[PDB]
Amino acid sequence: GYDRHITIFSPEGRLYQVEYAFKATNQTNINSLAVRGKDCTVVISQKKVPDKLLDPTTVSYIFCISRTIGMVVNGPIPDARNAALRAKAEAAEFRYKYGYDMPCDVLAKRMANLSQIYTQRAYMRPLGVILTFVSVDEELGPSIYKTDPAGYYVGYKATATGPKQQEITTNLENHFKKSKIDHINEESWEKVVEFAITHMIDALGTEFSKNDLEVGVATKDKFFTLSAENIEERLVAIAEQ
Amino acid sequence: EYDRGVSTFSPEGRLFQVEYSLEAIKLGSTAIGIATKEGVVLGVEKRATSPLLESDSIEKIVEIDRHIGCAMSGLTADARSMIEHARTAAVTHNLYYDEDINVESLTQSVCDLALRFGEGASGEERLMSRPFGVALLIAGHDADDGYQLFHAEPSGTFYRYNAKAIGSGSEGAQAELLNEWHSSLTLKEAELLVLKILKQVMEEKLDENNAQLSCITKQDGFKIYDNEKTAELIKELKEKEAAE
Amino acid sequence: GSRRYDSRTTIFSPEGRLYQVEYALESISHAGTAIGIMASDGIVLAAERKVTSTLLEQDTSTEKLYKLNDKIAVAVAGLTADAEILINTARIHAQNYLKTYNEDIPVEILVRRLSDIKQGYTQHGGLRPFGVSFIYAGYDDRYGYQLYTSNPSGNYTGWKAISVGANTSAAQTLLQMDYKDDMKVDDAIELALKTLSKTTDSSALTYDRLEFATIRKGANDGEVYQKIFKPQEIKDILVKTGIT
Amino acid sequence: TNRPNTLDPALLRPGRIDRKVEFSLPDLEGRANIFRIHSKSMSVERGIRWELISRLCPNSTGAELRSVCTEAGMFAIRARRKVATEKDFLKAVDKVISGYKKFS
Amino acid sequence: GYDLSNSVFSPDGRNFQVEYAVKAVENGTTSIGIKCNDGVVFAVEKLITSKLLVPQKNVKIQVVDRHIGCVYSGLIPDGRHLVNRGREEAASFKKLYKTPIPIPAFADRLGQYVQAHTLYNSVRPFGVSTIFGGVDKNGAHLYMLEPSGSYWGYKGAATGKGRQSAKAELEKLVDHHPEGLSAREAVKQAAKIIYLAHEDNKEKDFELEISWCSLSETNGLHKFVKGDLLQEAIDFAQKEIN
Amino acid sequence: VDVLDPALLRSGRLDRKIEFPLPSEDSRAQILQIHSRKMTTDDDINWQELARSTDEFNGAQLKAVTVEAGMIALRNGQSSVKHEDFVEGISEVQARKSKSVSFYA
Amino acid sequence: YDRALSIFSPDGHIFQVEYALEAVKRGTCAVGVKGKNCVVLGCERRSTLKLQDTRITPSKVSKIDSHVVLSFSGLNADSRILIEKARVEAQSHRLTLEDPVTVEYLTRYVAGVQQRYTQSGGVRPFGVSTLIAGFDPRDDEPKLYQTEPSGIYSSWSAQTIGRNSKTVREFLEKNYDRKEPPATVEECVKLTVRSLLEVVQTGAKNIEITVVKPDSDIVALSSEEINQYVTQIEQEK
Amino acid sequence: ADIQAMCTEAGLLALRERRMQVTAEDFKQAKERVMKNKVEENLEGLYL
Amino acid sequence: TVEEKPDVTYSDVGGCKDQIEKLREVVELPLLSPERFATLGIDPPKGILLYG
Amino acid sequence: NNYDGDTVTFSPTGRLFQVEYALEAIKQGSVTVGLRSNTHAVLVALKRNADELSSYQKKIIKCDEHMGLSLAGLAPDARVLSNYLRQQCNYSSLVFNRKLAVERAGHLLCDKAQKNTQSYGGRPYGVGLLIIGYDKSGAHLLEFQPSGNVTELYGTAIGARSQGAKTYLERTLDTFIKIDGNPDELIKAGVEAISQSLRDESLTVDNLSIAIVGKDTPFTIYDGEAVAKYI
Repeated sequence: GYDRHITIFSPEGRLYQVEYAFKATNQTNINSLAVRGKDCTVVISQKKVPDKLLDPTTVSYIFCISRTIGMVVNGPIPDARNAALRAKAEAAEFRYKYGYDMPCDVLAKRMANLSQIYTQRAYMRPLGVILTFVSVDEELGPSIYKTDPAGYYVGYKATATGPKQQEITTNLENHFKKSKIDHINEESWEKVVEFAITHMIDALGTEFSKNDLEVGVATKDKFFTLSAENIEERLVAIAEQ
Repeated sequence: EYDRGVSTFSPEGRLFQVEYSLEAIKLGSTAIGIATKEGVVLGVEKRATSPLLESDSIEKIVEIDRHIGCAMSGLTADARSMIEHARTAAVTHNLYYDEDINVESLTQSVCDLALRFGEGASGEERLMSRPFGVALLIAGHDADDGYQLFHAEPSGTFYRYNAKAIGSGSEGAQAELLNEWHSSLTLKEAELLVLKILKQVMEEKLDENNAQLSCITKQDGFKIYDNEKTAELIKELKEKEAAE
Repeated sequence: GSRRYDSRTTIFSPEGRLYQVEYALESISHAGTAIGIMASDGIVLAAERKVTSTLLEQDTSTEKLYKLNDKIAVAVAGLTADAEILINTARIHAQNYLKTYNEDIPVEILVRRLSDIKQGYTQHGGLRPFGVSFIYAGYDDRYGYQLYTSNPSGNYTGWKAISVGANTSAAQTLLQMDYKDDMKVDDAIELALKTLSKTTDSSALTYDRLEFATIRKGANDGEVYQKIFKPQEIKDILVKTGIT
Repeated sequence: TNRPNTLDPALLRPGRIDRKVEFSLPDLEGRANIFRIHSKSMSVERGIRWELISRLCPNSTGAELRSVCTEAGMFAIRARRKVATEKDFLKAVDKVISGYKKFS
Repeated sequence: GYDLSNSVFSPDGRNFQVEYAVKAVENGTTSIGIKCNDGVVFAVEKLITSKLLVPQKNVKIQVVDRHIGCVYSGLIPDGRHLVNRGREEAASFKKLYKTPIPIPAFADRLGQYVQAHTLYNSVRPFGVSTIFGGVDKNGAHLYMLEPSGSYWGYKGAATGKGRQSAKAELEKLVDHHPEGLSAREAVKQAAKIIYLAHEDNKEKDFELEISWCSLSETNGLHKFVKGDLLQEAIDFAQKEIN
Repeated sequence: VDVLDPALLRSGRLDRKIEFPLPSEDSRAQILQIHSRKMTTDDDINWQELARSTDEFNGAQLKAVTVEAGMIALRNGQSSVKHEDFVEGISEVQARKSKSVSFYA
Repeated sequence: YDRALSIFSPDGHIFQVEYALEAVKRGTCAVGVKGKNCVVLGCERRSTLKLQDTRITPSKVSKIDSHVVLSFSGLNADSRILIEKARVEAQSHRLTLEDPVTVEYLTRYVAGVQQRYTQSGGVRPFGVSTLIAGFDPRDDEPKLYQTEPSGIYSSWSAQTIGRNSKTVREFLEKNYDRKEPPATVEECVKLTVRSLLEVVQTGAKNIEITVVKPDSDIVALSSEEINQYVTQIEQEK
Repeated sequence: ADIQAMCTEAGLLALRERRMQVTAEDFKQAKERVMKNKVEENLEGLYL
Repeated sequence: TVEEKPDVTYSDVGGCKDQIEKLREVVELPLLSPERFATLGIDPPKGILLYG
Repeated sequence: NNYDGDTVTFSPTGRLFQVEYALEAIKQGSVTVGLRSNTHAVLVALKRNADELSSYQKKIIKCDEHMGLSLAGLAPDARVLSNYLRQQCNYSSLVFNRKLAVERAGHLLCDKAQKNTQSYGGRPYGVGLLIIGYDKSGAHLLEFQPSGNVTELYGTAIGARSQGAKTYLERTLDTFIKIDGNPDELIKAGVEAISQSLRDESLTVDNLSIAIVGKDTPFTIYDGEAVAKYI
């Protein structure tokens, strides 16, 4: 009856309403690749704009939730904004009541808990976005925590998201198999961008441009994004590798 | 289909639950109300269901105030809510302005109450899920328009009438009224008129243990005729129907 | 929206009968047997658990027997989960009575209060009622020992001997033949065990699956001692009465 | 046709059927009229209210009103009168309503 | 099923009620937004349904703050509710932070509001698209907000029945000027592509409305284009389509 | 087709997928005229006039007006169907035949 | 919560009110007959069942006021809620107006409890009908009223509700006259015993009789008293 | 119909016992047999 | 089963109903005056489906 | 039936059907025709009685001494809307020391309807108002649909047989706009306008109800023998 139309349990014990949320985040066809450097965390994501009449600069999916913590969104942009707004509010609040800015771990856990509550309520629809939170914390180092629409999250050595993310997994797996460590041993953050772009080309078979890329880098104690001019320096630097 | 909602339409174009309520007035026993400019008389069929019934403490005649009378027909559980509010309304006007309320003004106040169904509609405090199932014949006297008789719907709409009957015998009563009403009917000629029309729609014998009369006069106020006087008039009908 | 997924859970049937209450009585028949017998010196409460296992610790469990106050304990037959709410409501209510009158709550008052909650849930809110039946053993000065059964609708009925839960009919019929008013707590202990051996919910009745409790005025100076027997003290009485 | 949901679409096409009309369950005053024809044929009370019996009935077909008149006749014969009153028809309507409503 | 409400969902990613609501906007009036160098120039096709109507006395252009034009299509009451809400948001920003609301900030707030009604079945989704922009301290910007709760930057946008014609010529307008064009010249170009988007509405007759917020002309205030300037735009568009 | 499963609907099932909208304002007038062409046709009647007053009407709805205009004509005992009759015929297919007052007048 | 559990029907009814009245039909039979000097409410008890202590088992007649008694038919869960609200109201009248409540006042009050939940949504009406009877202060006029879950109330010379109310009522047409009630208290009491002995039968075990006499004199006639009355009627008949 | 059965079941019982007489007590046993599977406990499900 | 002009009028039918005036329009009107139909260029009706 | 019983839904065509149903209250309702010049506005409503004993129902409500509204649909709904306009008129007097502009009061009325169309358990208001008044920008004539949308015209109609009235007003359109300072002519033309809304309902002086508001005339409802100056 309503075991697939609201968030109540079925005879299977599996919530069909929740499953549908994960079947809408891959329909925007945005891939992400996120790697932990030795001093940084770099995340690159697709930014396919097929129109002359959309301004590509304002088409974005990397939202700065703290000054140190970036968030990259795979899935629909209404739900992205709502989850960004809520996350920013909480991160500010944490500074206010605990006297230091919210960790990546706990910010992930907080959105995770709200996602469960949104699938507890039968009239509230969960936010159907996969959120990757990249940072460099001083108590956790370079970190990636990835929350999902259900309310599950875990840490990561590296992670990918999108429909074609299995291909990305193959590259990352080889990289950390050979190195025998959970991060990239590269001490320049710029070259971790260069590496990330290389494996994106390998995985998807797609040759990238500066207007198909959007790059976020968390270094120690600051988060910035590269502009398309800076991303072009990296694309020229692939030829110099 | 079109009544599962708490306020819903209706491919006809007018609210559906309200429509049923209007066709539930017919279920109630006949209430007749004849207005002249010499006073307004209200007669009602009380209904006797058993001789074990005590029917002389049962009536469908209710005083709103001294200068306003009411006769109720339909489902009378609903009218209990409405009559209390009406009494309060009348009193409020004399509290606030030390003045007698108009018959029109009082009717309009009870109409405002009648629309309170729905549980998500408008800005007002909703306290019903369905409309009332009772129609009123508010009679009265104000000094600004003389004697007045209004018929108030469970819809929250009202018409001024010179004679209106509602209830079971609504159609057969009103058939007579269209021809037999005129303005040269005096209070007492109205009074015998009520009993003649009530006899046709009376499903028992016409007598005073299943009929109750009441007037509303400026001079004597709202007086409910005792069963002695009601009985007397009924016997005087049977004489004048043998004068034909 | 909200009205879409509601089916009007608590309403009458054409017979007049409340769907959820009818359903609730089925789920109490799933739950184990609980018997109460009122002696002329106490009340014996004896219940057979609806769960038993060799890995289940049943030696600290008191999953059916719970003390509401010092002179009133209950046995539970129904959903343990649902019962837990009423059990802590009862504790609050009994303590509230003690706070305000400095007198111990009579058995009648406490049972009536719980009953009102169960009625209330089907009356409004769309809430499911508590699907439990309790047997209250209680002492009070005025009526002495009082025995009561409550049903999930929210109504209480006095008894001298009664059974709820599984095998209510079978237990009742045996009680009718054996019960006498000259019975003591000693005799009532033996009767309860024998009745549970003929209404057993598997193929064996054991001490470890028996919860047992009395309220006896055999404590000195006319005082009442509630004793909830441990399963090895039950075992002692199991060899005494010759079940084993 | 009783139900026009039992008639073939070839038949329904134009020329075969150029008007479509639903017969309506007759109104209360309209039943006073259907009753009037049967009651004038029957030796009855003069000054009878037809409109009183039709008030008492809910929506009933004219065939029912024909049966009720026969039925009232029967109860009139039982008391040993051959001239009926409004009273025999009060009875007659009660019989039919309770009788038929339940089933067919 | 999965189409009864808006918090049913489907494995297809569709939400149904919201997609249905866009159909009202797609049968709404033609409305355009041109991103110019100095500002933005809005123009809206206003259908003339009868000769009984009073010309230029019914508007679909309501100003928000003193510097944000907002023009919308779809259900007019619903859009007037959305604009009513955003006049409060502008006032709130002005109260708290003592500045007229920036155009990117204004977009953020509206997107949240429209998000809320697709997350609950006890309220109904919106079915309007608004096109709003203006001149603030970070430059001129242009945004169109979908009833889904999605917005982007736009170098040109359109909505309504005649969106096909408008968009095709907005591509050519950005190919005329890839380095962008004046707000003043864009008056005459806004006229031209409303006239071409009235060839989707050529069973009907129309009144041309043009409004602007540009630094160069109106000094960062949103005003209406009227008088001789308006008539010049009409004459321009007339000769081009002839 | 929105009800129906989309597997059946694909290419080679069905190739072209062709929508039939309602008639528009101008289209209504053409469908009215041909219906009227069948009967006596006169300069009194203007099909465009009748097309603008009808709203959201397909040939099935438009046809009911035309026939119905010629029954008023029949009763009146006319030999030529006049414009007014068509105008009166519109309002019987509509939701009104009501001149009733209760609470929706 | 406000989602309708009472909603208007196309029959001009609410379904649950019709259902409510069938719930009272299945209930036990209460008879009310008033003399010229008493009210008598006798009711059917379900005390046939063995292993029952009737001291601690609820009665089917509960006094609300010193001179106002209330009997009930239908659900026993529902009835206690009406009995508690009625009592609280009675003491309020003493507080602010002085004097105990009139019988008529209580009749209207119970009716108004039923009324509220009939009209409002999120609530069902009760399935309980009452016979409210008694005296007013400084009055020797017996009062016999019936309230029903519709929200309507009616006074009666005699009345009966509960199972086989038609049968008892038919008996009362010949054994009670509107003109002449039972002259004495004792003939009123024996008439109510006589009416119960039709359907209820089965000794004085299930027969209860409560008599209220003018101005707060409530006596309950035990089974022993009833047994004597039964035997006399049986022998005479 | 069921009166007809009860009277016959009461002869059967008394024939079983080998006693010529038919008791009042006998008849109760026959009531028990006929009524047996008509039991209703949802009668005190509504009432209690 | 077949009959031959049986004597029944509208007096003997209880009430006048809308469905009777729709019968008058199919049956009487073209029989009495097929002239008016002809001049009009409306086809005369001869088909009726009766259901209820 | 899933979008025709609920007010909180769409509707595969982007509609709500409850609003279309509410527009059928206008069809079956009574008729009123409004026409204005620039100096006077006029509402001419056709009153309808139930029966001979019954009175005729006033279809024009005086909202202010410069404002009036007239119904053409659901009567209980008009009593909600009429009060709301008065409340806001007094708010304008209180706060801004100003008459409530007709243009402003249409937009307020619009959004008041909107938020009950949004909410579940709500309703669209099936009354159609024609709202005249005289403000500081002259005469105004607004048409209020069940949608809530307000539109400004020099002549409009709502109710049964509105089409005949609008044809009459489109012909005489440039006559009546250029007659100014003479309320009488505008009123006479409104009687003739609503004579095209008839279908053998006739016109009498107890069916004709006129109300005007001018530059120098307050809101006043003429009835009885004060409409016999035009019949």
